[PDB]
Amino acid sequence: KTQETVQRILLEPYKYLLQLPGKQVRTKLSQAFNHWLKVPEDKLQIIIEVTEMLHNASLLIDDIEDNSKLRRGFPVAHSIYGIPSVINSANYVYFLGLEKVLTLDHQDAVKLFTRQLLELHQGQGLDIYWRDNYTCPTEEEYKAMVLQKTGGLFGLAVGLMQLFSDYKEDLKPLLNTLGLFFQIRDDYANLHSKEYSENKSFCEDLTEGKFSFPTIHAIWSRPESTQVQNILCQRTENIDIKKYCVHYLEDVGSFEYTRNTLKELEAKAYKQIDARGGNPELVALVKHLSKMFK
Amino acid sequence: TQETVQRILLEPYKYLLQLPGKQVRTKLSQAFNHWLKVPEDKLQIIIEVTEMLHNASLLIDDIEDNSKLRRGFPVAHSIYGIPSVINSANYVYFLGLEKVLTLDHQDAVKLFTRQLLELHQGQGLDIYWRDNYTCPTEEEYKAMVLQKTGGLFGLAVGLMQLFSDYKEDLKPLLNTLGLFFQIRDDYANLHSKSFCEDLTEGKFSFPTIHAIWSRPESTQVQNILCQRTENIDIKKYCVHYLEDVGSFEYTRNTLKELEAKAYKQIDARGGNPELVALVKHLSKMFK
Amino acid sequence: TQETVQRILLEPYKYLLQLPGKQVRTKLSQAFNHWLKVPEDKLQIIIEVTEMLHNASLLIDDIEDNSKLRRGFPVAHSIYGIPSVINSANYVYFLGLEKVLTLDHQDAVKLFTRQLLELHQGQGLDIYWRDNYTCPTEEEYKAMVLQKTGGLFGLAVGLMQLFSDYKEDLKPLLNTLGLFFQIRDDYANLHSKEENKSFCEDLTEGKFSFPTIHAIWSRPESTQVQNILCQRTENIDIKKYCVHYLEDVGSFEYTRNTLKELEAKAYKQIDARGGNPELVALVKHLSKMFK
Amino acid sequence: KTQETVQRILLEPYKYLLQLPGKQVRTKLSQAFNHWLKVPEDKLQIIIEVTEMLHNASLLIDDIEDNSKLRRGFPVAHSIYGIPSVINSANYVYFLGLEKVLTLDHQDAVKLFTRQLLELHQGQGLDIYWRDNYTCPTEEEYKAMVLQKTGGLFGLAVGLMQLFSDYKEDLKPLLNTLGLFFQIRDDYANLHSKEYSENKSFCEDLTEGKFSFPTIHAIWSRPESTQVQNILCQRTENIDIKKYCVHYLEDVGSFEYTRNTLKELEAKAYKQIDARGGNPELVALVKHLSKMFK
Amino acid sequence: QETVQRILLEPYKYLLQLPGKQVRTKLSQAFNHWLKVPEDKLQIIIEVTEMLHNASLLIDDIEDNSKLRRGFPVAHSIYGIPSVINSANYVYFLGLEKVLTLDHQDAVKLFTRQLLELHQGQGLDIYWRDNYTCPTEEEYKAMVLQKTGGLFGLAVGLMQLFSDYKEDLKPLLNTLGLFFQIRDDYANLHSKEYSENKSFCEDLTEGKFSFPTIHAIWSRPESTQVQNILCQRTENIDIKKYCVHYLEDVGSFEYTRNTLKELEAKAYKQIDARGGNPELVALVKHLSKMFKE
Amino acid sequence: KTQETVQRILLEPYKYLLQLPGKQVRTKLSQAFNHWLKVPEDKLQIIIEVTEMLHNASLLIDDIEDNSKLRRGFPVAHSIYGIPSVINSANYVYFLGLEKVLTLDHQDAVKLFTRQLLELHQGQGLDIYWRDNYTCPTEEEYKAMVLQKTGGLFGLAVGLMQLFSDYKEDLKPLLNTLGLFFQIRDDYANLHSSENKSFCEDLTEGKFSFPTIHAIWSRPESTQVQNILCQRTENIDIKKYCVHYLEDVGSFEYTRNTLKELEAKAYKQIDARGGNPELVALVKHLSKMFKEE
Ligand SMILES: CC(C)=CCC/C(C)=C/CC/C(C)=C/CC/C(C)=C/COP(=O)(O)OP(=O)(O)O
Ligand SMILES: CC(C)=CCC/C(C)=C/CC/C(C)=C/CC/C(C)=C/COP(=O)(O)OP(=O)(O)O
Ligand SMILES: CC(C)=CCC/C(C)=C/CC/C(C)=C/CC/C(C)=C/COP(=O)(O)OP(=O)(O)O
Ligand SMILES: CC(C)=CCC/C(C)=C/CC/C(C)=C/CC/C(C)=C/COP(=O)(O)OP(=O)(O)O
Ligand SMILES: CC(C)=CCC/C(C)=C/CC/C(C)=C/CC/C(C)=C/COP(=O)(O)OP(=O)(O)O
Ligand SMILES: CC(C)=CCC/C(C)=C/CC/C(C)=C/CC/C(C)=C/COP(=O)(O)OP(=O)(O)O
Ligand SMILES: [Mg+2]
Ligand SMILES: [Mg+2]
Ligand SMILES: [Mg+2]
Ligand SMILES: [Mg+2]
Ligand SMILES: [Mg+2]
Ligand SMILES: [Mg+2]
Ligand SMILES: [Mg+2]
Ligand SMILES: [Mg+2]
Ligand SMILES: [Mg+2]
Ligand SMILES: [Mg+2]
Ligand SMILES: [Mg+2]
Ligand SMILES: [Mg+2]
Repeated sequence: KTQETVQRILLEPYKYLLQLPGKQVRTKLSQAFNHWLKVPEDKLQIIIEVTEMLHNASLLIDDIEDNSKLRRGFPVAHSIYGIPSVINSANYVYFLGLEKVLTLDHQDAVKLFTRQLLELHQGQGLDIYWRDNYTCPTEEEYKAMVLQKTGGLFGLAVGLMQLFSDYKEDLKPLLNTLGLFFQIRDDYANLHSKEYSENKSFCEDLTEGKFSFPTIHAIWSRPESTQVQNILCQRTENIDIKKYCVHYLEDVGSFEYTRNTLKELEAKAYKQIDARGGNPELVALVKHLSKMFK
Repeated sequence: TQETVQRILLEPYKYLLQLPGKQVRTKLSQAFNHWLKVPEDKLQIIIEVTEMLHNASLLIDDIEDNSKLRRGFPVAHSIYGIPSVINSANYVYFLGLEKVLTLDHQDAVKLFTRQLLELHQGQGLDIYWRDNYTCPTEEEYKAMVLQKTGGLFGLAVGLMQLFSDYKEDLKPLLNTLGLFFQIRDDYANLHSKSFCEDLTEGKFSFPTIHAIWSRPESTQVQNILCQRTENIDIKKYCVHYLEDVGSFEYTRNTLKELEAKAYKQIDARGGNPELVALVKHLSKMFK
Repeated sequence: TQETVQRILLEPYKYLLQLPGKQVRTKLSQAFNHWLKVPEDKLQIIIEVTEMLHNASLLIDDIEDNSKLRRGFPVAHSIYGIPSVINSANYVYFLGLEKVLTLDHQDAVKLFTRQLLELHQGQGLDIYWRDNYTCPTEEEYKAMVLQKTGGLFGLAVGLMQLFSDYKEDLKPLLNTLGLFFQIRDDYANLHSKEENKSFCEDLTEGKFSFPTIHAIWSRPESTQVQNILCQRTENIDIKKYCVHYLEDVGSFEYTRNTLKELEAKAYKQIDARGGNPELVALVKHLSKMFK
Repeated sequence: KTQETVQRILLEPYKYLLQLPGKQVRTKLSQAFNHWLKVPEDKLQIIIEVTEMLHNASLLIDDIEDNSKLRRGFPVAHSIYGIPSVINSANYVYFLGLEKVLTLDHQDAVKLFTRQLLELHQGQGLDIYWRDNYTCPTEEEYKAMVLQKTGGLFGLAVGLMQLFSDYKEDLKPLLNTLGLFFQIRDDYANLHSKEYSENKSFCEDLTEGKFSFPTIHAIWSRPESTQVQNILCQRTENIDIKKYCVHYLEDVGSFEYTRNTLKELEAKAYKQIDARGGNPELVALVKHLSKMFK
Repeated sequence: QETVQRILLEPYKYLLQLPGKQVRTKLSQAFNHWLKVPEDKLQIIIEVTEMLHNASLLIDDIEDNSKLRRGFPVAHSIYGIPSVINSANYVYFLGLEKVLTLDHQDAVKLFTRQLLELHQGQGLDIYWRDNYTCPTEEEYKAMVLQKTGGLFGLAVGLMQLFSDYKEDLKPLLNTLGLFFQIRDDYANLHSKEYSENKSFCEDLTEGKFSFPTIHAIWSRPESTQVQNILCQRTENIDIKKYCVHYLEDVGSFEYTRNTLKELEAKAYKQIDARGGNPELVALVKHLSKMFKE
Repeated sequence: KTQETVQRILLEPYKYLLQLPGKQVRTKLSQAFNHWLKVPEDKLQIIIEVTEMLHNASLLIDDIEDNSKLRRGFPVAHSIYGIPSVINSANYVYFLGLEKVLTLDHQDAVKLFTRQLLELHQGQGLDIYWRDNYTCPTEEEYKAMVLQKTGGLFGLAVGLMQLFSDYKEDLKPLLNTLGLFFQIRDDYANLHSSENKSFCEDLTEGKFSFPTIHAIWSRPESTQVQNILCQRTENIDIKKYCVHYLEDVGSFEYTRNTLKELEAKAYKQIDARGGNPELVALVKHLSKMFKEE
């Protein structure tokens, strides 16, 4: 009882994040991949749970590292329970996720767990490095980073599923395109949506001072102006300053450029699904997510 | 190569390696090896894993405790920033797990998970009580310390036990030692980190817990802890009060009692001159 | 102009007189006079005395509560500063005692002292619970409200009874109305956003109001409310989450039913004292919020 | 059992200030003035209690209005229990003091309590007015206010004692001289004393931004400079700015002027005491208090 | 060459995107109807004026802690206070370099004189505000005539150095200076309808004594509200809305409008006494449209 | 009328800085160079005042741009009178100094004044740009910037003197060596100690000074210094750590040797112009900072 109550007190920040939207995409994603994997439901429930645990845990930590205010329209967990509480709680879930990952009875599972998490930390580390050392990455550099940030859990889930699946053709190429698709879509939405209130508040990325795909464009597209770089350094919440930044980004074509990149990423993804036999479920998701641009 | 990433991510950890402390961990490892006698090949990995996880947790704890100094050095997030150190410290955790996967023992990762979760339970209660303003009892407090310290204490000795025919119980001594360390650390943080950094943290340390429960007609300590202030005089006031209600003598008396329990447990396990000397060296503070 | 100092010290108080509220106080005094039938010379003194202390206490309360708006107006310390408002509000307390010394009744200062100490006890517990992070129970809260509100209510009605032949006990109703008023205030400060205070200013104060108290004890598996209250945050998004939780746990319905029950109980008490058409109407008007 | 527990919890901030030194000086004052008033111990004890209670409550409120950090070497009560709690507690003691005055069985006590209290608040208001409205007063204006701030509590004690005394000789002139002597000595010490935290912290008056006797001199003595006014507006805790201000005050002779004013106040007190029959106890007190500016 | 000038002139380039050059241009045209300045000199004078004028607004925004100018973020809100300080002072001396191309022995003399006048005006405005000393109406106007007269006199004065028109225009320049500032003061507080220039009642957040506020302060000396609100330098929308309600209720806005209406009339008469200026008359009529509502 | 009260109000921050030590070195510097230029005392006196005004004015502005707390042991002027007043006051003195330069009666004086001031603003801008855009410069880039920051006022003084001197030999190389000597010596003291600024105020400013610059490039495997500079922290313990790091990577030793080299080069340059015992003594006295004994 004391143990179960003491645990309960510690998992509260995680319980809060469970109320946020997102499981739908995670659930649909797993189903889409199983059209190829045909993996036992018994193991999947574990892998599904493990993925949800590690994913939400990373988002709890990410909100702290990004000084974000809103997530999926909800206050971020550390806005309520406090940063020291959420840090320990999220880290508790990491090793709770290993405990569940220790039940797949596959000797190669723990290896994939460790590898995928270290890969995830590499990406987040680089994003935090560039932002907090005021060094804008190049378009190529940014893309490389997300492939480790997104690729960490994408490969963790898909990989653990493949451990008990007879499908064995390489799925890393498609996962990378999707990882790009999600983050760049995330970047486009965080700055192009006004009061849609889909996930975060108005241009929360500018207040974080982070380098997202649109801002990265304007920085290199227009090396004759240092406006964006200076505005990001301010890490300000001033709406007028943020509104100016967005107008400039449109004027330099950063938003139009991002849309075409997102539009291009969708096309490549379609081919990758088709080259693996086709995935009516996975193909459908992309079309739904593609409603954001144009 | 792209190996500049590892350097970038491990810089905050590399910074903390410059701090004193490895001597105590090494001497502790050697002292327990007089009984465990683990093959050096495995032992080498065990020490590395222990040092990584210990330092990695200490990076995170300083963030959770809003601490300013550690063993006389600035905290890592005071230099590299909280976001970077968080990612780096979590990075080292899982690098440490990778290293445990080189011990080639089916029960190694099992001990790893259990001990690590045990540490998080201890930290959680320490954080929960402090951030929900509910001072624990001595029993509740000591019970928490037994998991916080026991997390890393049992990890090392446990991993050492994984490759040793010495199967005698060291947990009583491990629990006595973990208690000894924290209560000792609590005592030092207030009787000697910057001036009373624990008071600025607002944490319930062993000395403060005594006065809170000892003289319940005053809520002074509780309120001072809630302010989480950096005022030297306010901090100076608290320690004088703690001293006047005997909170420090009580901590010393508990420490002196803890010292005896360790000595008796050491002799009851055959004796460990290296260990006994180490404890004696640490026991000089409450003399 | 001789001691123009009075003007300097009374400026914050004059600022608060511009705020709505006197109507309820006037109508309340009128309703009770239907039973007490107080001499106009004495009643007028009591009315001023009541207004002074009531406004003075609200000035102090706004400071202790870090409030931003009162009845749609900036709080006085938002303009003249916290030190000035403290001194002036304490000045008005003791100006009121001077005025009570004109009621001639030897027991007036005694009534004044007791009623004021009771009000300070109520505010103290409200402050104690909030600033020592210990949520009270419903009974504990209600006991406190009966001391906070009972302080000025009993002083007014009490002073009137000193010069009245109606010697029947009115304290049960005074307590019922006091709870009614505070619990009604608690409901609105969180159920609306406009009018009086700003959006959920009580959550930013971190104080335990009736709706929050319910949610805290109703669902002991969650510490959200406690933690949100500890943040003393001004984030609208966090506050919107808090009310949503309060609504989803039924704390708002519980407050309405508690208020509706208090309204009914009041009616029973009014009739038991002969009936008071004026007072019955006041209650009915104030009850329109629970819909 | 209950309610009395509430009184204890609500009176704690007051109990904390009782640990502070000072009761001795208040006690010696009561004894010294009673050499003339010869008040019955039955009444005197309450007058002493009423005086001590209201004074400490006023010092609690004063510390909040003055953003003070230390009083008599101890942290200010609101630095421990918080401003909202101390306010309610001090005002609670105010009316607790009134309850005590209702035990003198003299009907003119309630009048005196009211009058002296209103007088004190007038002084406090003006001091706060000048400071928070950035309007330095004249020397005459400052002294006029001090006679109301000190006289409020001074007149309460001596006056209440005189209600039960056959003396009936006019003592207000002496109380006024003592009132000035006390404040000007406080003003001088808060700025001239070493970094020695005997009462308040280093030049806490400059951080308060208040117009104390020394600063008042420099402002009018040298009207070609706005240094002092500008430093007081900053309300800084910068040691270097504060040390510079004291350097300026010394160079314009403000500290010497304050000493000479205090030396005169002491001399006048001797003459005033002599004119009322003499008071060896009071003479000893002033001589002891005068050792600081000598 | 390594013209690092671009890096240093970036904050200045940022402010050129703001509206305003049109009004400065129309003023030049209106006054050239009398002065008839040679085109070669006039073009430079226009450039010198635009440089020094924008440079002063860069410095002023820092001194006034403003948030918006002409609907745009203030330059130091992006590039930072240290950069804009150095950049605006750089442009001052770039303007001096330019004024030396008029080849007039008195141009630098007039330049120095006019800039010192502007700093006297700016200093007094800053002095009263940061020493919490409200000026009297006459005192306020005297400062405005020095603040505005600084650039007004530099432009027209430099033009007159190359003009056969030698009639005194300073009386008209003073009227226009007052008209400009008081119009600005009124708009910053009465035009809550739009964020066309500054943000909502930024003058109250600056704590400056503007014409509307000055009236209420002296008109109602039994109240210290305005003074106290200005001392708070608060960004509270509710406190600001209260101040405007108070200002309107004591007639400070009506008083300001009547003063502006009078300044408009005086300007028309002064223009006619100088021969008439259809161009200038049109500008005043257009600028007078804000308070005629 | 006769309101020199405005002047007092506007010049109070400037008069405050005159109480600070510093005039002595400037006086000795003027004397050392007059041993070659031999300028009429009437012209010399004006040149000295112009230099004193412009130099002090820039330091008032510089302290604002550098968030400095102390100067020469005294609080910075804006810590007392406020940033807005000091900015306006300091810019006022610039234009007062221009007025004074108009009294040297040389047709090229204003030209030299303008040119030198633009150069100083070029240097300061580069210093601020690197700091507020978090991009450490190279040693060569830094040295080039210092030649414009110091060169502005060094060349203004010496340049103005040479306008009234028959000594027409080139002093810019020596002027540049001394400019570097002065800045790098200040950098050394701000971290290793000069009874000037507060403890490692340069770390709190986040500026790239010569010692820090070394550590940045000397050990490029570490981002410690850059990150510490970005924190813009006032923590004495963090500052003390940086100093330990700087010493352990040899940044202080490298700075000392660079200064010793500048000292020798200065002596060689001085001898090359005929010798200057006065100037040689100044360098020797200032060089005691980087000597063990
Ligand atoms: C295939 C199955 C069964 C599940 C999918 C596995 C999943 C959901 C992997 C997560 C995909 C992803 C994009 C992970 C990134 C996690 C993370 C912490 C991203 C941080 O991105 P930021 O842009 O820095 O922060 P925001 O999300 O607030 O924008
Ligand atoms: C015995 C062998 C072979 C090795 C030693 C094994 C280890 C690492 C022992 C260390 C035990 C210990 C003291 C663990 C504490 C971990 C932790 C979370 C400390 C944080 O404690 P706080 O209460 O926050 O106070 P400090 O910040 O001063 O640490
Ligand atoms: C004359 C008659 C018949 C009645 C007089 C009417 C009076 C004086 C009523 C007072 C009743 C009341 C509600 C008193 C409250 C006083 C007080 C300290 C209010 C502040 O408490 P909070 O809990 O902070 O609520 P608010 O912040 O909304 O004010
Ligand atoms: C004469 C007898 C028998 C008794 C007198 C006992 C008392 C209470 C005398 C009053 C003495 C006095 C100086 C009262 C002043 C009241 C007060 C709150 C002054 C505070 O003014 P500040 O300028 O803030 O100075 P401090 O904050 O340093 O105290
Ligand atoms: C007549 C010709 C040919 C040209 C005139 C062109 C110009 C620039 C005339 C000067 C116009 C003017 C009013 C200048 C004042 C500059 C200044 C320092 C304004 C600052 O006043 P604030 O009170 O700060 O109000 P804002 O900050 O909103 O501008
Ligand atoms: C040579 C003769 C005849 C006279 C002396 C002429 C002068 C005053 C030369 C001054 C050279 C010098 C040191 C110029 C630098 C001025 C400046 C803008 C310094 C600011 O740079 P910082 O690095 O911030 O210096 P601080 O550390 O003092 O703030
Ligand atoms: Mg992130
Ligand atoms: Mg994020
Ligand atoms: Mg901890
Ligand atoms: Mg800690
Ligand atoms: Mg309240
Ligand atoms: Mg309230
Ligand atoms: Mg005071
Ligand atoms: Mg005081
Ligand atoms: Mg301005
Ligand atoms: Mg302005
Ligand atoms: Mg600089
Ligand atoms: Mg500097």
